[PDB]
Amino acid sequence: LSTASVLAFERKLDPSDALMSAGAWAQRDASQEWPAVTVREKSVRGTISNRLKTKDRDPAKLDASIQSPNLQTVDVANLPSDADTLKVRFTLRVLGGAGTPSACNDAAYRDKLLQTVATYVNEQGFAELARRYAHNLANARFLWRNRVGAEAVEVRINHIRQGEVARTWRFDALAIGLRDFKADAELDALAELIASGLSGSGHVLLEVVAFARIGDGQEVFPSQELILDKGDKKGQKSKTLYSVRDAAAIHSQKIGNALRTIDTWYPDEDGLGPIAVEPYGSVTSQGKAYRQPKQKLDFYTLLDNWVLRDEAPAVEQQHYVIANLIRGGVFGE
Amino acid sequence: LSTASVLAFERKLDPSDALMSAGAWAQRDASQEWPAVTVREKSVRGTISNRLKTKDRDPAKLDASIQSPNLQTVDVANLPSDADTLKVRFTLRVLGGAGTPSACNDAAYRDKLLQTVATYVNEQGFAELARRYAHNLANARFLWRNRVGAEAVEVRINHIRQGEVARTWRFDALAIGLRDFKADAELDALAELIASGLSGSGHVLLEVVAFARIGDGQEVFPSQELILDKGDKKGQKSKTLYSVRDAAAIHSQKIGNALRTIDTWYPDEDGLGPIAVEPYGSVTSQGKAYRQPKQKLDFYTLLDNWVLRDEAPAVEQQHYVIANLIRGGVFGE
Amino acid sequence: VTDPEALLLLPRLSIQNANAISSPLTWGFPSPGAFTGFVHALQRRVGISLDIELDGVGIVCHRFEAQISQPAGKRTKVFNLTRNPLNRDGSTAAIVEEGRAHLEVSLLLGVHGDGLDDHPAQEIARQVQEQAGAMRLAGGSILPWCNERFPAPNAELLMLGGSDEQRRKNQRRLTRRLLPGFALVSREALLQQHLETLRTTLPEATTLDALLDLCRINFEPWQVRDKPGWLVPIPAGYNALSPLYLPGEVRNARDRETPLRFVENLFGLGEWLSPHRVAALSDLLWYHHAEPDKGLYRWSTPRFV
Amino acid sequence: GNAAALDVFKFLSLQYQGKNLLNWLTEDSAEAVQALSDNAEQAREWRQAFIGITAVKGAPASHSLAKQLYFPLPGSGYHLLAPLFPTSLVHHVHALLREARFGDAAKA
RNA sequence: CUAAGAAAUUCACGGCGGGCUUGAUGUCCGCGUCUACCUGGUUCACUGCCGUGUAGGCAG
Repeated sequence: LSTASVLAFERKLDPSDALMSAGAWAQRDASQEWPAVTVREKSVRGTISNRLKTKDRDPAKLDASIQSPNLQTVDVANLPSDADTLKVRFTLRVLGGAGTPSACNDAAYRDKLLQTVATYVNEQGFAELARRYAHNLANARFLWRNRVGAEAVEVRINHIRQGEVARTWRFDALAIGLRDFKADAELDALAELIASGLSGSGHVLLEVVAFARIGDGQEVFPSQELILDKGDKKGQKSKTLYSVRDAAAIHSQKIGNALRTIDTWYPDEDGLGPIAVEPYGSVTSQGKAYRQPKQKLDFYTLLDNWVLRDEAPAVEQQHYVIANLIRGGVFGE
Repeated sequence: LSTASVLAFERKLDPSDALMSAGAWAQRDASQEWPAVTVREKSVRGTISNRLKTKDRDPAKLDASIQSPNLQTVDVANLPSDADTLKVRFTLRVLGGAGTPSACNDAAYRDKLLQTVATYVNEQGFAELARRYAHNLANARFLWRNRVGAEAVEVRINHIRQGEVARTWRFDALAIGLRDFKADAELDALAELIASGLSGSGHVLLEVVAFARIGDGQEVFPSQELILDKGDKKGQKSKTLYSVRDAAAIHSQKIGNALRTIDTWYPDEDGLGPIAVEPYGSVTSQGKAYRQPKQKLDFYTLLDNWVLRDEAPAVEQQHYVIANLIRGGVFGE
Repeated sequence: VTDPEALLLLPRLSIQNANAISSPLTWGFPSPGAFTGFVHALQRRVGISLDIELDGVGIVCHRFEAQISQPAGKRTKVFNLTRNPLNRDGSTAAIVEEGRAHLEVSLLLGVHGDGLDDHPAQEIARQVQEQAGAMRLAGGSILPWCNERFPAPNAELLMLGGSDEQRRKNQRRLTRRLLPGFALVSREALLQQHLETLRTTLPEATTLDALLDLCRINFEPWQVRDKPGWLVPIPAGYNALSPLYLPGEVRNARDRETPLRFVENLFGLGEWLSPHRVAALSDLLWYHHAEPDKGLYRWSTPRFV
Repeated sequence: GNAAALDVFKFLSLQYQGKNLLNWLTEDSAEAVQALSDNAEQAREWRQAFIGITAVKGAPASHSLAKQLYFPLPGSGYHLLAPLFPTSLVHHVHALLREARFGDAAKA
C-alpha cells in the first residue's frame, strides 16, 4: 500500500473569535453587561533605535537622521480608567470522529487508517490528549500577552448541553502553571468531557470566559491584522488591531494555536516547555523547527511507518500523531 | 558565536495613559470626583514671524502678506477659572524578568545573554536603576510642561496589592530636584519596592497621582496628536490634543519617556543632567546623539562586547545596558 | 422543477471565517453553490435517515462583515491574511491570499417527502438544527450557541396546507422573522433583456455584465444611470472545458470512485430584494441541476416570478 | 511553467504579424521552409519547436491543492470537478478595467 | 459532500514651539381654526371583630 494522493483532515476543537470586555474585580459573576474594549488610534513619535550599518556610523549623518521626526499612527486598546479586569470570552465546540479524513483518493489506505485509529482508541482513550487540552483550557494560555504579569487570572468553563448550562468549572489559572501537567478531580472530569466529545460519543459545546486582573486603564493585547504594504504610495498606519463589531478580539486561529500547545515530546529538549503540534513542529517565535525529517520523529514519516509499514511508534509519539489528526491539515504529495 | 538575527524585548515598566482633571488645592485628598479637563477649540489669527527667504524681503510683498493674515482653529485645554490645581493620574506596573527576550533565533545567544543578565543581578541588584526610576516618579517629571513654573507639586504614590491600597508615599516633587539623585528613607523604600518588582520577586502595581498648583484658568498641556492634512472642509484645524473619551490626556509613551530619564553616564557631559535611555541616546529637543557609535558607548557595541567577547564594561555602562533591556525594543538585523 | 411540500427555516445562522472571494472575479458574498452544497450535505447526513429529501436554498444575509482594509492612499481594498506556520527549514511560508468574512444568514429549505407523516415537525427541525450545528457552511465554521437564546427553534411550515388566504397569512408571519435581511434571486431574464437592448450597439456579453453593475455616470445631455434594485455579479455555475473522465484515469483525484471533469466558472447577475416583495415564499429556492451531456452544472432559482 | 526563455514567446509574434512564420510555425510549416532560411535540418528543428510550444498536455493531473469538488447529479451520484483559473478571462477584464479606470478618455 | 480540506503578525517609540479675526447694518406688511361628544359601566380587592394562630370564619 501507499499514501493517498489527496488527504484532508477537518479540524476538531473549533474555537470562536475571543471577544474582550472590561470591568471591575468581584463583579465578574455579573459580568454580562460589561462593555466591550474598543480600539482607538493614537500618534507616536520615536527616534532612530535600530542597528545601523557599518557604512552609516557617520555622526553628522546620524544627527541629520535624528532631526527628521519619525511619526506613526498606531491602533491601541486599553482598559477603562475605572476598570481593572479584562474579560475574554470564546466558545469551543468538540465534534468527534477524529479519524476520518474529509478526502482520500485511496480506499484501502483510508480503511487501514480507520482501523489504525480505531486500534489506537482501543489501546487507550483520548485521556492524555484530552487532559492536556483541558490543561491548556485550565491555565489561560489563550491570554497571550494579557496573562503576562497579570495579578490573578481565573477561568470559567460552561458545558452547555441544551439552551441552558449543563456544568461549570472554576479554575485559578495562575496555580496551574504553563510548564507541567498536573492532575485534579475537576480537571480530570473536564478531561473526561473533552475525551467523550472527541470520541464521537457526543457533541460537546463549551463557553470559556477568562478574567485577568491587570490594572486600571492598562493596555490589553488583541490580535494584529495583516496589511501588505502599499510600497510606492503614502505611509500607512503601522499597527492594526482585530475587532469584531467594535469590540477588541483575538483571532480564532490564535486561540487554536494556544490550545494545542501540548507537545512535550520533541527530541531537542523537554524543559523549554510544550509547543504547538504541527508536522515538522516549528514555533514561529524561535524561528526554528523541532522534529526535523532527518530524524525519524516528524509527523509524516511517523504516519507512514505506522500505517504503511505497520511500525507502531512509542505511545507519546502516537499521542503526537493523534493530536496532529485532531489538529487537521492538508497532507499529500 | 554571533548575535541573533531577530531579538525583541517586551517592555517592563508599563504605564497607562495619564488622565487630567482639575480642582482646588487643599481639596486634593478628596480629589476623586474632580471633573476632567476638557479640550475646547478657539480661533487664532497668525501673524508673520518666520525668517524670510531674502528673495522675498521686499517691503511691498511683506506689507501685502501682513495685510491678509491667515487663521486657524486650535485645540486648547485650560483649568477652570475657579480651580487652580491640575491632577494627573495614571497606573504603572512593574513586572520583572527583564533579561528574557520575547523572540530569538540562536539558542546559544539567548543562553549567554540570560547568564550575562543573571551575573549582572548577582553582582548588584536592581537598586540603582529602581532608585533612579523612583526618583523620576518622586519628582513629577512626567508632567512635562505642566511642571514648569508650578508653585507647588505633590505626588501621591499608592502601591496597590489587592483591590485596595497597600502603601502610600507622599513626595514634594519640587524639593526632589530634576538634577541629582539624593537619598531619602521613603524614596529608598519605594526603590526597594520597584527593585523587588523588577527582580520577579513580586507583582508591582502603582497608582501615581500628581497635583500641580498652576493657577486659576491657566493653560495645561496634554499630549498632542498628529495632523496630516488641513483644508476648509475642517475648521482649518492646525492643532489637535489627545483625549481619552472626554478628558485631556497624556500619551503613555510620554510618561514612559519621562520615567526612564535616568542616563547620567553619557560621555559628552554630566552637567546637563539625565537623558532618556535610548540606543544611541538621543534627544529630539536637541537634535543630537549622545553615545555615538564612533565612540564605544552606544548600546549595541556595549552589548556585543559584553555578551559575545565577554568584555564587561564599567558598572555605569552596565546599568545603562540593563536599563535599555528594561526599556525593550527590536534589536537585530 | 419540483414544488416543495413544506418549508424549514434555519433561523439565524452565525458564521465566522467564511470564504469571501469564492470566484476569480467577485469578492463579496459567497456563491450560492456553497449553500446548495450545504443543503445536499445536510441531506446526506440527516436528510436520508428521516424519509426526507431537500431540494433548494433561500438565503437572506442578515449581516455581513468582511475582513478587509483600505490601504490609505487608494480607493481600492486589500484582504486581511493570517500568519501560517513556518516551513520545514524554518525560513518562512509562501503567502497565498485568502479572504475571510463573517456572516449572519437564514436558510429556507424545501421538503417533499414524508414530512409530517413519519415524524412531527418539531423533532425534525430540532435534529436538523443539532446536525447543522456541527459542520461548516462556506469554508468557515458555523458559530455555535451564544447569548442569542431567543432565535433558536425552527419553523417547519407546510407550503400548500390550509386555506390559500391562510397560506398567505402563515407565509407572511414566516416572512416576519426574515425582514432584517434581503433575499437573493437570479436575474438571467433581466440580463438577457439588457443584453438584447445593448446589442443594438455592439454584440458582446461580458461587457454587459460589466456595465450592468457599476455606477454609470453619463455626462450633460452629470447624471447616474440606475437599475431599480441591487444588481450584483454572481458565479452563475460551472461549464466544463474538458470532456468526461473516468475515476481512474486522472491522477490526484479526490476519489477514484467518482468521474471527473475540468471546468470553468460561469458568471451571472443576481439580485438582493426585500422579502416582502415576493408573495410566494417558495420562489426563492436555489436549486442546482446538472446537464452532464455537456458542461452545464448550474445553480439558479427557477420559478421565482 | 518555469521557462525564462521568453524570446521564443516574443518570436512567435515577431514574424506573426504580416508573416505566416509566427502563425504557421506551430502547425502546417510550409511557410517555415522559407522561415528557417536554411536546409531541412533548421526548418525541421524550427517546426518541432513550434509544434512543441503550444502542445496540449493530454494526460490530466489534478492535485491536493487544486480544489476538487463534488457536484450532485439528477437523482444519482456525484461528479468530480476541478476549476481552472481563467487567466485569459481575468486578463481581458483587467484590460477592460484599466481602460475604464485609467486612460485619457476616462480622464477627460 | 460547500473554489472543500490547514494556518500565531510582532516587538519598541516625546509631535510642540508661536500667534488680536476685525470693523458696519431697519425684517416686514396681512390673516375667522371651526363643528360634536356619558370614560370608569365591580380596576374604591376596604374597614373592623371572634379566634394563640398566618388555620378558618364573621359584620357593613
